Amino acid sequence: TASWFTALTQHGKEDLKFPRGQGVPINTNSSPDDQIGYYRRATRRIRGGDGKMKDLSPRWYFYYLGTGPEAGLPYGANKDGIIWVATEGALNTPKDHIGTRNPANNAAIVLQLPQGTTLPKGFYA
Ligand SMILES: O=c1ccn([C@@H]2O[C@H](COP(=O)(O)O)[C@@H](O)[C@H]2O)c(=O)[nH]1
Repeated sequence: TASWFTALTQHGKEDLKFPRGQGVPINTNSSPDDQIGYYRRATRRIRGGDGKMKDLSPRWYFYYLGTGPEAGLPYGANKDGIIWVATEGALNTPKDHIGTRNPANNAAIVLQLPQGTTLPKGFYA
């Protein structure tokens, strides 16, 4: 199981965060009640060439509230690597009817944000 969407990549040194009311990827199969979730940070490192580990740019993946690797965390719960996003008017209920993605059945939806959304500096898709 995986995120329904492709990642955001962090080039700066701050964690992801969105203005209140923006941040949820567009998904034409979801309703206005579903527009709420969290982004989870994913780290990666490689043997850097000098024999030492090299940290790569963190990526951040979105999961609907109540799904994914932190399916049990309630909205706004404070956990390192977890940041919360919601469209105004989204219901605060688990989205188990959307679930997570099986890569052996569906590729990721290309991540895109609703118009007028400001990504923090150093974050790109
Ligand atoms: O936190 C993560 C890491 C990978 N993925 C995606 O899951 C898929 C499989 O990743 P994996 O081979 O590293 O398990 C691939 O499409 C990744 O981009 C997530 O959805 N969330």
